[PDB]
Amino acid sequence: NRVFAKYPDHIPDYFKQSFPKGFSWERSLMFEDGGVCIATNDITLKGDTFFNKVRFDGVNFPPNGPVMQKKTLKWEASTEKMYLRDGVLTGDITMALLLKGDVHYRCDFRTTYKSRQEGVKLPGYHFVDHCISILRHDKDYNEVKLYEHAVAHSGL
Amino acid sequence: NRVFAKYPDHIPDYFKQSFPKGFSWERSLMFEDGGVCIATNDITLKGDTFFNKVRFDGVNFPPNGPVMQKKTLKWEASTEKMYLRDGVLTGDITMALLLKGDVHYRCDFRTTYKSRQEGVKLPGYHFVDHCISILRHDKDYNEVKLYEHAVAHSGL
Amino acid sequence: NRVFAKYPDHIPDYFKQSFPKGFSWERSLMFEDGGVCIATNDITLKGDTFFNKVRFDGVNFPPNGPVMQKKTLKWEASTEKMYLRDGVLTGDITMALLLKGDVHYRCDFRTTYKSRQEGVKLPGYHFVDHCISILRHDKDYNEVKLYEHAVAHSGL
Amino acid sequence: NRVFAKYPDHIPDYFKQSFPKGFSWERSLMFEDGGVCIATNDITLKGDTFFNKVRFDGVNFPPNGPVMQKKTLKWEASTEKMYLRDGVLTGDITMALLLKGDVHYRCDFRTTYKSRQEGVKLPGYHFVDHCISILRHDKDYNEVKLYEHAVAHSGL
Amino acid sequence: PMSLIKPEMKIKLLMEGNVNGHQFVIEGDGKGHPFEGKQSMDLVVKEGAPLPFAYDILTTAF
Amino acid sequence: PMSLIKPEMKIKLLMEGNVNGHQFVIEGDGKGHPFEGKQSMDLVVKEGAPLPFAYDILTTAF
Amino acid sequence: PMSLIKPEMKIKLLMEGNVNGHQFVIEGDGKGHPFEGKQSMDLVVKEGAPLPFAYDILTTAF
Amino acid sequence: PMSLIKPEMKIKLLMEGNVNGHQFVIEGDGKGHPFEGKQSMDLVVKEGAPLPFAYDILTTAF
Ligand code: NI
Ligand code: NI
Ligand code: NI
Ligand code: NI
Ligand code: NI
Ligand code: NI
Ligand code: NI
Ligand code: NI
Repeated sequence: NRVFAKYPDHIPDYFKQSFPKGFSWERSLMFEDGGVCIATNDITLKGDTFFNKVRFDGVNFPPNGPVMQKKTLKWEASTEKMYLRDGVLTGDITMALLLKGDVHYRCDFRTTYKSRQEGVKLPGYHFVDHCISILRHDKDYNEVKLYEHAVAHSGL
Repeated sequence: NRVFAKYPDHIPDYFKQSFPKGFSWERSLMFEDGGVCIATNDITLKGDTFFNKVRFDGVNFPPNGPVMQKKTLKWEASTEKMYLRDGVLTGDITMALLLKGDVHYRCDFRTTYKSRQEGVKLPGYHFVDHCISILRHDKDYNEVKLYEHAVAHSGL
Repeated sequence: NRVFAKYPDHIPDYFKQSFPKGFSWERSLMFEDGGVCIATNDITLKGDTFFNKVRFDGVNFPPNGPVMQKKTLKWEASTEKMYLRDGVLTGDITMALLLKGDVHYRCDFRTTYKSRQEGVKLPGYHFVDHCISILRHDKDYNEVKLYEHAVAHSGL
Repeated sequence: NRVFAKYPDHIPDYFKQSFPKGFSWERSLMFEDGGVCIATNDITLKGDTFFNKVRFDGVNFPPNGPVMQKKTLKWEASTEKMYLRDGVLTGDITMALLLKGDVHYRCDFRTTYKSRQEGVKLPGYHFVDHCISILRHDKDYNEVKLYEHAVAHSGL
Repeated sequence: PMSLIKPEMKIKLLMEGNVNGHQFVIEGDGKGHPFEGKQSMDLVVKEGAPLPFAYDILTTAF
Repeated sequence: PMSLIKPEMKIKLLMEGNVNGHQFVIEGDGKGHPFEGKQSMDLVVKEGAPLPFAYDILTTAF
Repeated sequence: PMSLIKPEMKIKLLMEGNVNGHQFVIEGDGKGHPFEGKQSMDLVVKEGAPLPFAYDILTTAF
Repeated sequence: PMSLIKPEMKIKLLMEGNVNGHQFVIEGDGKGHPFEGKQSMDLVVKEGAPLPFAYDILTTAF
């Protein structure tokens, strides 16, 4: 939910403008070993609570790969490149999972964002730095405490 | 359903061997303009009828692209390259949709096949020629007559 | 040199039509582990001899990967998909190198062909089966005997 | 030449450590419309001057595409993700060219850096913000004034 | 396994999908000749009609 | 639009997914500071526990 | 064009390349049957011997 | 290594290239401030002028 990203005044905030009607996003996650995931989220607002209807599908992960063998440690911080593609706000990211053994596993992200709010002002090409982290979790990850910090900027 | 493919005697038929327990497959469809789809099918058998539980999800298609604008005419015939990836039968294909205006729109396919039948003999690297066609359909495609012809071979 | 491909009468032969002036081709080879190669060839004709001016550049191959460690055994046979991209004859191929240990290493090919002969009749979407093989070689491959068999067809 | 990048004290500077022997780099540029380029540079040092032996090859660009039709305006600023791949320092980047008509044209970069200096301390996963610009040029770009600003950081 | 699949088989199918936000359901009833490598099917959109995207992207999934 | 989003907001989430054939459902309850660009959430696997794949692949989808 | 290419043709080739920093030159002398879609060639490394990478990556470029 | 690179450095460059069949040579003369992460260069096309493609594709290679 990119609503949770610090946007400076000089960059139109597509997400905070998308209410009360809300917005949705679609994302493709292309892993370097063939794994492919599609995630979608329809975000709505009621009172002061954002509701998220998420779907996540993943296929073609090698059975002995780092994903199916649970060898990932965390996502490294990243910088999302935001721009318009055929009129749709899009974010492309060079993502990387740190694995056990001190090596990285790359994944390419492409997220498309679509607001349901009328008259939203579209931003120009910009960036959003991210850092997502699992603060703590139980043995099997049945219970997870997640956290994200994101800041939009103009690079340079 | 690759069960419907003519397999020569010298190439193990992973699919016809996968019964009565059945098999499932996962597929990623990566279109050249950013569109990404994931399709899955769990195939079972009861009597002389194959049952298919299919899920299809597609995202990131440009709104004015050939897919969302319904400008496709057909898939060209193709040749699927079958091989094992980390012990899993995989089929990679260079696919192409013919569009109005006599131009092509490429899509890369990767399908992974997983049998539930024990003792299945795995094939070596081989090929499966395909030709899928919509024989007829009503105006909005609410009703479609589909057909496919597939033949496995060793190339050369 | 696609001139050495058996073309049936119903498919225009872009290559055998490209003389006496000749033609050239450019190719990108994208390997699954990051290796990227670019090859080009300018083909001319003198008497009954085809002359080839070839350039080959490769980068980003992992030092311990199958290419730099010489762990490849052969290219599997393949089927090239031929079509026009922005008016230029293009061939896309799902290629795979068989490696020691009985596993495959994928590479995606895209070749563009440009004739210098005027009035060449362009072919429609079609295929070209290939089989390239090193018939024999000395210890370090300083001397290699190469062979290729190729046949164009309309699929099915 | 990543030597020209502001590195903070907490991130090992692979490039400024690479002298007097120097270093080289290889890069693949994969454009969204099929264009593929390979660039290499061998950087040496003599006195207070860095010498660069550069090779650049590009193929498969659509004849009517933005590159062959000279419709690009500039590269947007970027953030390179630096990490080790099989022991080799690698930089992956989500690059984008702004085109006339206010639209973007994406290109994925992968650069591998190899120092010739012994005992170089390798950095961990990090980032390098970039901004390259053509300050001025003559009509046909026979004469170009180029400039780049780069800053390494740890994200957040 | 020694396949008992017959020269003539029937096919039943149910596809649930979502493309660019458009939800739909398609049912299929077909048949085929496994050893000939040929099959055909009658497909009907049960939910989400009319589809706002190219039907072709779905066909190899049936 | 002139955003009325507050400095403090709550979050409710429901994820339905399937990875390499493994079906699961995860519920989330969190909160965040929109203008600070920070958020946190408590996630619980309601169906499909224990997950047979790296939880990390799911995190940016919450 | 009405092709005058003969059933038997000869081939001369010169490849200049560089892989992962290794420079090399390979000369080729061959022949083929255009209408049968077959060709063969004798390749010799003139510079850069011995090659430190898989020769197979080069073969389709001859 | 303990870098002896100075706050001010000079740059000499020679690029030989070929894009979509067009051969060219570009010479560069520049300078920069390594520790400020800034550099500039004067580039001149010595062969292949005028270039028939977007100069921008070449810039990060200098
Ligand atoms: Ni932990
Ligand atoms: Ni029709
Ligand atoms: Ni041998
Ligand atoms: Ni200008
Ligand atoms: Ni048996
Ligand atoms: Ni307003
Ligand atoms: Ni004629
Ligand atoms: Ni030291």
